[PDB]
Amino acid sequence: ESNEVLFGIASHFALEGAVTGIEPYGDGHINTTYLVTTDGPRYILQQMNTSIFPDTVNLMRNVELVTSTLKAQGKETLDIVPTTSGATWAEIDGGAWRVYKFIEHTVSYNLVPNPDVFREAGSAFGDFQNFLSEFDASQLTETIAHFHDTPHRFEDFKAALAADKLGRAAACQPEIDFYLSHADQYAVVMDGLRDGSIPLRVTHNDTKLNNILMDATTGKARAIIDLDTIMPGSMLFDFGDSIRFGASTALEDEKDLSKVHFSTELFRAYTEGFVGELRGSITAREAELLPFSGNLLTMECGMRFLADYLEGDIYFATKYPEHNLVRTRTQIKLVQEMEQKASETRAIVADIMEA
Ligand SMILES: Nc1ncnc2c1ncn2[C@@H]1O[C@H](COP(=O)(O)OP(=O)(O)NP(=O)(O)O)[C@@H](O)[C@H]1O
Ligand SMILES: CC(=O)N[C@@H]1[C@@H](O)[C@H](O)[C@@H](CO)O[C@@H]1O
Repeated sequence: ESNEVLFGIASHFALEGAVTGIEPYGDGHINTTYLVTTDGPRYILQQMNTSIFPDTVNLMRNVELVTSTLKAQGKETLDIVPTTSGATWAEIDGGAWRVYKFIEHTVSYNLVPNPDVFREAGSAFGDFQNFLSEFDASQLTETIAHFHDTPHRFEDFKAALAADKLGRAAACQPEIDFYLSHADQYAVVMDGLRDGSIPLRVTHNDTKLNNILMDATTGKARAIIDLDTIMPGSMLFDFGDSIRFGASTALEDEKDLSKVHFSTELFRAYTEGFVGELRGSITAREAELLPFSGNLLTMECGMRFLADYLEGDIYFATKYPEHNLVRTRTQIKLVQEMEQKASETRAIVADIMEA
């Protein structure tokens, strides 16, 4: 948006300083995020993506419930800055906008620099699972249906493939055939949720590493952000998605595949932190599926990148025409290595579950 438009939006909110700038900020793919600089405090301004989250009222109800529950336990979280009339968000000229306080003195990572950082991530999301267990499913309505319903995602992928709107399929047959060949593997968690062998839990559902802000001095997790997808699911969605993003030796959009590897050392570090917090609640069946949850969420995310490529990049923000194909390729490479290391990761979980 133009400066005039953005400064107008900012005037709707109860900011505590004169605005000096509003500039696009961050590595988010979904909403449109801006850093608001003032003569004092900083803020994050977001235009919510209503094509992805059409029910803005229900989304903000969830975010308000979660954050207010955290605040009422004295725990740092996203602090909604209300409109000047007290609302949690504003509809302005056909757009939905919200503001959060900028969480100060933090660092975050798109790539794990050392195992200790990833262990801390495990602890943070493991702790968040315990926190979320205080809610029953009925209090937090789904903001996106079938969100980690991988067979449903696969139906969407197949439709995108058959349509082949842009004629992009010709150049990515190996990637396409990887997802088609693994069709048999996509239902394991959904089947377990449906038959009761996997507990339905309230989960975060987007547990990539850069959704944890860590303190710049202590290195400890300060807050979990990106709260839009909190809804019922399986623990395995949170665990798997964390491994997908954070157990890689490379960025999600690394162009050089020779740099992309699945690290069992990082897998171990995360699992130590995560299971360390959840040892009391994790069932036998959940533990059995911990390694495969990595494969599953990486395949789901990968297929979603490739479907989006085939559809002309309507879902995820991209920086260049082939960006989503570059992204799907890293996810495939990762899964190829998770398959190769399946015995090793099984052993890691068993070791941790005992000691
Ligand atoms: N309250 C905050 N304080 C400081 N930084 C923030 C805050 N909220 C968001 N950010 C930063 O802005 C980035 C994008 O925000 P986020 O809410 O993850 O965007 P999104 O597009 O809605 N979802 P995603 O594509 O999953 O990252 C984050 O990675 C952080 O760097
Ligand atoms: C609401 C939504 O679709 N969020 C997605 C998440 O599912 C996906 O795993 C990630 C990939 O980087 O990007 C976004 O955060």
